[PDB]
Amino acid sequence: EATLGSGNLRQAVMLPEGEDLNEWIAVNTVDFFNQINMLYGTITEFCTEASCPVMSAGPRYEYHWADNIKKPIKCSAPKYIDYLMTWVQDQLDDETLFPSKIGVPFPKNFMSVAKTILKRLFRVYAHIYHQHFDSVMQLQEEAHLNTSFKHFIFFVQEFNLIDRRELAPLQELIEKLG
Amino acid sequence: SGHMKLTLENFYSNLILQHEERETRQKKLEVAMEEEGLADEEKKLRRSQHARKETEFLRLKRTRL
Ligand SMILES: [Zn+2]
Repeated sequence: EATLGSGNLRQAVMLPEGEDLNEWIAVNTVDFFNQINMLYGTITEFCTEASCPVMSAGPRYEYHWADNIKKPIKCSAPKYIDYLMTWVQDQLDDETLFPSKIGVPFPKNFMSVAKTILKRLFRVYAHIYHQHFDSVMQLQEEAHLNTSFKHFIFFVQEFNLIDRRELAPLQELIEKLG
Repeated sequence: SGHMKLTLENFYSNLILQHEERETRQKKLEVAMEEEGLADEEKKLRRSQHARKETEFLRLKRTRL
């Protein structure tokens, strides 16, 4: 439904002429991380071990926590998201993944790292929309969530950062933006 | 949450305006280059120089956080 403005988000996600694709993906990814943990932060009271014993995205989707050949762990939504956000932040702080020093290149596998981060962030939106949209409304933050999400989706679509399959829990919503 | 709301509102307003401005800067650059009468190879060099500044800016923008 509602968005914060009448700005053209499709154009705003586009790689500027002469810009470095890796740098562009990196700056935008940090932005989305920040947004999503702000947004989740506002409903964190309503997301409990009681309300959300699994990391759900409607009845068809149940995410299990994993990073190593490690066996994925079935866990509550607050836990899953805690683990996720800590993990993402740690990547963002890693100089070998996200170099800070001017002139220093991104690693060989950078695209893979970004994609991994972004597909995980997506899961947080999915949980919020399916399970906590009541709280969102209550807080009158539907315009804020919707705009953030719309932006996110356009970005990941533009740069082929998340597979259609991965977006499936929100396909209807995404199509409406289509 | 009021911080979230203000911060996102500001972000989206800025996001659009910055995008528009960036486009206009690119155009202005092209015009200036014709006006000055830069040869093709010179224009390439100039574009690249300017692009470097923009990408350095993006890095710092992330980095300073
Ligand atoms: Zn929850």
